[PDB]
Amino acid sequence: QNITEEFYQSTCSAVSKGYLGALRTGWYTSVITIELSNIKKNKCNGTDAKIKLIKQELDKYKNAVTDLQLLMQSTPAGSAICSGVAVCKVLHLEGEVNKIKSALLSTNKAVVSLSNGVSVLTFKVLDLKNYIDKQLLPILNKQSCSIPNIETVIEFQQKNNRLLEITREFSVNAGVTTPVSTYMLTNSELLSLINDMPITNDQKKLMSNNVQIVRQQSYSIMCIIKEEVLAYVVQLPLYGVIDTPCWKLHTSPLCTTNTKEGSNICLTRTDRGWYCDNAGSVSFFPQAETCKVQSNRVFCDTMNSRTLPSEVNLCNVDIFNPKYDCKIMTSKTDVSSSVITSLGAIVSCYGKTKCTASNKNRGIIKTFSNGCDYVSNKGVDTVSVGNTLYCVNKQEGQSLYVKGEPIINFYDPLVFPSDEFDASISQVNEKINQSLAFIRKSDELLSAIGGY
Amino acid sequence: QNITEEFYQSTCSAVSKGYLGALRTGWYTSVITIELSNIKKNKCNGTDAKIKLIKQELDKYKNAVTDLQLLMQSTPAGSAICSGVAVCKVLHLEGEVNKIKSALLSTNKAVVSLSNGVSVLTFKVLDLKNYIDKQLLPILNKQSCSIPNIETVIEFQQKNNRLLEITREFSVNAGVTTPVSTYMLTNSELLSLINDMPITNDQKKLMSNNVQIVRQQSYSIMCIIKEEVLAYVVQLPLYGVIDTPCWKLHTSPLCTTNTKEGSNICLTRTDRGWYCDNAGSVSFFPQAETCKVQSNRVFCDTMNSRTLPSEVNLCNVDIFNPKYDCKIMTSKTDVSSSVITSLGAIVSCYGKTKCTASNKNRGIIKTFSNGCDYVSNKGVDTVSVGNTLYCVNKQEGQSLYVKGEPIINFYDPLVFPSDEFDASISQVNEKINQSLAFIRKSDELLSAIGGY
Amino acid sequence: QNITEEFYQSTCSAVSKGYLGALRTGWYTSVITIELSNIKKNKCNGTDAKIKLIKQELDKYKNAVTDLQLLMQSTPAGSAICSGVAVCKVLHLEGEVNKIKSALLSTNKAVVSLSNGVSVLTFKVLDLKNYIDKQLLPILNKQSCSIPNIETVIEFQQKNNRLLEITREFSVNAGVTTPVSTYMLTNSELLSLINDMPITNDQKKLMSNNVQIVRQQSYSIMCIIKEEVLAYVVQLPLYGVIDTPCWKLHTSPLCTTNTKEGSNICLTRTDRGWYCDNAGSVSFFPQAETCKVQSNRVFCDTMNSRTLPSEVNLCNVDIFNPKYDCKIMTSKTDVSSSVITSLGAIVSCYGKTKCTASNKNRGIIKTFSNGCDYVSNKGVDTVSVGNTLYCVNKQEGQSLYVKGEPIINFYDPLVFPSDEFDASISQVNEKINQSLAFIRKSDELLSAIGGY
Amino acid sequence: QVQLKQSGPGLVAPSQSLSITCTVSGFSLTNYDISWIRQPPGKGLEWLGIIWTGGGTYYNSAFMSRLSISKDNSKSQVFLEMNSLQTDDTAIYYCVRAGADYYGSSPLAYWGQGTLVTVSS
Amino acid sequence: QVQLKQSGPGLVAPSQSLSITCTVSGFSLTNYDISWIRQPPGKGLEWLGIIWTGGGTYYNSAFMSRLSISKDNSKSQVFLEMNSLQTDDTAIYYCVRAGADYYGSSPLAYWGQGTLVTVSS
Amino acid sequence: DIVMTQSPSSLAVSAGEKVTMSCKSSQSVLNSSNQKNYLAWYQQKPGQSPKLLIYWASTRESGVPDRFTGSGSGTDFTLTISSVQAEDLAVYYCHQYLYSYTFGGGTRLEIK
Repeated sequence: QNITEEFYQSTCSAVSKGYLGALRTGWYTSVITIELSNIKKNKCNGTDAKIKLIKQELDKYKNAVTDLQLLMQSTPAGSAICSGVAVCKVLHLEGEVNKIKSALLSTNKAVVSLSNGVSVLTFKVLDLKNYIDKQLLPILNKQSCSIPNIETVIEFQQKNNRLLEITREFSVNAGVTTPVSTYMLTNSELLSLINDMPITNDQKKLMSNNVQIVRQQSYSIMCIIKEEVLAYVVQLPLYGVIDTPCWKLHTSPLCTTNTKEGSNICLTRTDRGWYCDNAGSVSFFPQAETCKVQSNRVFCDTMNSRTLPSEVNLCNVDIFNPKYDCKIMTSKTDVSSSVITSLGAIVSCYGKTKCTASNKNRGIIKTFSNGCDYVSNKGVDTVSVGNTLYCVNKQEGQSLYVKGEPIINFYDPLVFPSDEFDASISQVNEKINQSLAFIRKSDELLSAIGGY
Repeated sequence: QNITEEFYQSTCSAVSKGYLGALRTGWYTSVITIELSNIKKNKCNGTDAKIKLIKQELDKYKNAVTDLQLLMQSTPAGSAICSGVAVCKVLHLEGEVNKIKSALLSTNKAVVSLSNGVSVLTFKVLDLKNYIDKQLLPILNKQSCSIPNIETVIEFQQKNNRLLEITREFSVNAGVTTPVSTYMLTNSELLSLINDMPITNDQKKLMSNNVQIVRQQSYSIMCIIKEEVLAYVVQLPLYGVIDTPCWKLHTSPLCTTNTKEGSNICLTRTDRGWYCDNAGSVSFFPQAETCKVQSNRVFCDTMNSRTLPSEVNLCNVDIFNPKYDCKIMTSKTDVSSSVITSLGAIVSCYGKTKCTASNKNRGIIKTFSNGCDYVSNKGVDTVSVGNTLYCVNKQEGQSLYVKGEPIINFYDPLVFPSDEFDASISQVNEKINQSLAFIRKSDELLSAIGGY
Repeated sequence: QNITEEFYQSTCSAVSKGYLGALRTGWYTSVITIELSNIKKNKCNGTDAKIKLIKQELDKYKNAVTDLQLLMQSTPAGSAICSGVAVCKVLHLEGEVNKIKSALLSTNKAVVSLSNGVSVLTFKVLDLKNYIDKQLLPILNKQSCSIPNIETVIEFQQKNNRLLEITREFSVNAGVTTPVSTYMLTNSELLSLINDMPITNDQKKLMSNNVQIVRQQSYSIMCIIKEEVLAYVVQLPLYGVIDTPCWKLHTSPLCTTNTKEGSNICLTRTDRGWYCDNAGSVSFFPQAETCKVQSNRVFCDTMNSRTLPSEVNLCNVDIFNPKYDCKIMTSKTDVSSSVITSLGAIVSCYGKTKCTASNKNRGIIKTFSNGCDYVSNKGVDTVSVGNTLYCVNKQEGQSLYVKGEPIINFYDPLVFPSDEFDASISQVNEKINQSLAFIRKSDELLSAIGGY
Repeated sequence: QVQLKQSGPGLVAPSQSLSITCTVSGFSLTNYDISWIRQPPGKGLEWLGIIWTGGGTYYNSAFMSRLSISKDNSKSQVFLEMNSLQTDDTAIYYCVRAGADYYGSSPLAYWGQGTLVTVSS
Repeated sequence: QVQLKQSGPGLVAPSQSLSITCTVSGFSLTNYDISWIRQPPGKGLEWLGIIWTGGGTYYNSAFMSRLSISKDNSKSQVFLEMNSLQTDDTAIYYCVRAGADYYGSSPLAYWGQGTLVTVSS
Repeated sequence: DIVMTQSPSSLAVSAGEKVTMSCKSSQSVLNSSNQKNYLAWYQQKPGQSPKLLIYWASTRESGVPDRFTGSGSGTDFTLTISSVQAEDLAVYYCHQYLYSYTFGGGTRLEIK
């Protein structure tokens, strides 16, 4: 709970510890089905505008059905669609739709087993067949075609609205929509579906605590419109790991303090992003889009994750440790820049650029020197560098400043590499040596000038 | 039809075949017009709830018109509009809106020639002017102001709903909205537009077969609101090439099998992506976002494509052919990774990372060795590398494994280049020759230590 | 007021001029509040279809309230959300929501000073509490469920509709929606809010002329549902500078016209993008997404801009000006490519690729030679390179062609650097100096060889 | 040259609606702001709102509930209307101009000929 | 220290709704889940649903159609209600606590004082 | 709103003398964008609409005599008439147009 964000001036990198992460490592697919009606012929002869509205709504329903048939013609529409595609093809086999149709005639939820050997839950969110056949179909069948109440028209429109919005979303998204809207699956229906998943109690509790992240990580693949059944596979995530120790690493450029242009060598650790513990190994997330954050609890997706040995942890507290070889980049541009951490902010100033830190009531309170320096989030509320303005987040927690000599000092600018992307400390130790070896053999050359 | 995915272990690259192609090479701009009514004064004095609802709906209509006028003030709102805004300013010229208004009076669809010398097809999707003037305008004019029945209010809401959603999409997107929603142009109206478009009958058939891709590639530019007309240019794509033989190329890193760190040199062909045949030359698509893939027809878009000579195809079957100089990347990071092709997966394992291939029923069935190896899509259903998991798509088709010696073997690690974003075989061999010239010069120097 | 594009063949770069930009340098948070009703129990017994519809609408309202409570549980949901987050936490303190309620009881708009010491404008867009308690609550309380007027239901739906559309857009986005839709804040309400903002007359005029860009740059953050109050912070932009001189710079590759493949060295100016004047310094915008462009005013956002000294402008008209060091990229790929500027197009042709410029009526009129050349926007409506087709815009304005010797000529290809993402004229100069130093060191080596 | 012509009645009974129209000539309304200043007899000038080039308006806070300024670009005309006019509101109304989003705009340079308004029954 | 106090009637005629309220002290409801365990006389314990920290609930599949667990953080209170109660459901009701997602703290340590529920008319 | 305070209310003078009036602002009328000051001096002859004399208190409008050239800074500005004329019998208003539009009381000049 207590976020202890530690800043290291040795590399001027901020590591925020004490996160309770919940990685996701699989999917559970529910065949969400809507019972349609195969109505195509209208026998009504009525000029009343209420009957005209009924016919217009029915035409909209028919066009939605035709659009869904076109989307099925688009079907099949890593790990993002496979499970949906697999159920899409299975439902295309003879009788597989029929067993789902005949298994839900008594309950709105059931676990049905298909020919693929997989048993899945089949929620029946909307039953349009019953409403169409029992309420407006008798009205259409009779030659009188007398709609009894306008509220019947309003209720028909309201019931059909979910199907129309589902069709619109599928058409604009070509059958695959994410995040799952509240039309594909209502939050109440999703919560009731989480309880019926075959998972632990911890997974159900975690999912019920954060339903919004579930929607952000979810999917809704259109599968099949056939036999008065519109089935789409909503494949929710599955969190195999819960409350694992997760920590973030933010890195900022570290360049030489020399005012003269061209002598600034910039180093920036490239292992920035998220780290989590999982099965004794560290799951590394390089980009921050995958790992959402909510109240000290980080949620992460393992499709882009990289497995790493646990020793990478001592990389954070010791960049020169022989257990792991951390990742850095070497560049020449020394543009002043600010990165907003969880409990403060790192600001790197070089050249003639000015950097200030201000509180909203006390005005400007701090002026930044050359190099990368870190400021806490209490008593300082805004940081302006040059002409651009950044915040400091109001997160509460202990923040530690660690006095560390800049690692760029031990790296000589003449032999320091340029424009590198994904180097490493052991990667950047011999190309310099080779450089000195380049010097050494060149040290032979003028020796060849001297000693011949 | 038969997708013959061929994997070459030489560069461990997977090239699919048998893909039909429908390149996009043109645009066709249709001036979709809505007939608005210029009503600004309300003469009603009734306090009935129905009259209040009618006034609220009319206020919503007026606010939508004002928002569209602001969007016009944003107009003109790179051929995706260069052809689209050219019709906007033409409609701004005096009399050009009037000719469309007169020509579309008789029919809801007509080809109209404008002052720019180009004739375009105009389609009256919604006649709001007639409905407003004939139904609710008489009610407003009378002092009694008695709505005949609530169904009239509901019909007014339903008719105005399309305009309100059009205005909402325009406002949130500042006029240029893509993909074209079902409010911009209904699918039936889109099909009619394709039928009335002057094109080869093959193009009409191809567009009628895949309307969803047409929507994904479409556009809807807000042109003008003036003289009781709301005209927006819907510019549909135009597929000048149909059923051309296309093929994909997936590439995976090829690194050294040495377990010792630092000696792994990684080669990954950078020409990955889609290729198509067009007028005797190959249209190459650097990224896979542009080329949507149907069951067998890979709809594409030449707006980002690059023309190439035909012999580039001979590069795929022979990377050392003098006909074409292929593109590669020479990096150092040997992180194990997998790419899921159409009929299997390429998996590259190096170092201490483990890779497994598993089936749903048989469980884990294969363990991968060092290097890049390809696994088919039948008999294997999942691939897990480290802690991450991908599938293999169950697409049906012949897959051929070709035994190929690793091309990375012929390249010496000491002289191999590093972190090269996009090289070429001639470029790599010439820089190798330069490095060998450097080592020959150092040999000349060490010999000059003697000799005298 | 008049855009004067200037193309320099020395670097073959197109610099526009005469833009009246308006940088965004601040935010203003308005606490948009909706008065909900804390109704949870239904007591009347009614089986009527109208009563069923009313109960369904109330259930939808309750589910929306619960979803907003979940979003609050997700709250707090740089410089983009801070003041929204800061007000979110302030409203969580005891009594703040009560003070907002008391202040806004009298009027739909007020200025409220909170415990944090900041005073913000609060706007009551929708009063759902009054409608719920005064109209449908009396019917729901009495056992008769007396609803003889259908319209109220529809009215209720309308009054409820926005809230649902508020919740839905929140639910998919987890309480942070951008651009601000017409449901978060209507354009009429936004315009009325701009007048109550504490700003100059110029800022009100500027953000009333271009209101769509305000929505594109705006934000909407979920803050708090509590005490029958749903408060979200609309974070409008704040344009400190107005009508400042702004200009765009488009750059195209400049490669040698050598027919033999391999000797092509391409020099592209990397400072491509927008520049504006602000407080005596140039705000540089590298990303093209941040700077929206209206007819003549370049609305921008200093959120990601870079401050620069004024003499950077002197680098545009003088490549070798000692005042500023221009940024260039040295590459080897000489792929023919074109960029459509505001008043013409830059076209770079190399190798065997063909390039044509065509008019609508005159057909193909120009054939491009090797190198980068610029074509005006009047009389040339399309440019086709290889197989791709870029449409030249038809914007009205003066264009100037300046005869300039290509800067790539004075740099020898053998010593010219490669694949340098970002460099500088002094940086490439010192790279050339080091390469020539190696050259003369080798010359000394062969001199010693000859003498010994 | 440029010119502004003012039309509409000046005298109006108390608690009624007063209308007035300023027709411009010599410049485009789509480039020039048009304010509306008021001078009571024997008193200085006071501002009564404005309508920008884009059609938006910024009324005075005192008259925001009654004042109304509209514009039509095609006819190059501006319309002013006030409601609930009382005895105090007798003055002279000027449909003054403005400039651009800059100081160098000649703030209030070309004023109308001025229309007297005597609010009485 | 922490404490749980249970209030509400225990005796109820069959086929009616039985309500009960467990009020907590010494800890925040927004951090501790609270189950509801049942013990028939002469028979070990059984589980009757739970309400998580976020307000969500996971009922037992047997009583899912009748059970109802609610909570409120402000007064730190939990509410249980059962519908269609019949003779078999006479037992002792405990508003036991829970821990965190990591199980590493007191699964069912602190139980209520226990409320008897004799279902009879 | 920013209030305008101009003095004196009336200033009697004889032809050829020197006249100076002072205008003060409640708050600073400087703009941080263009680094300018938004105040204008207007002259209104009897029975005539106001004539824009100066803006920024420094730059006169085109077509006005050179005898009117004031200056000032911050919140204090002054207008001076180098050569008073018998035909320059008018009421002079100082006006700010930064945060709103307001006018002063009106300085009256009477010849003698």
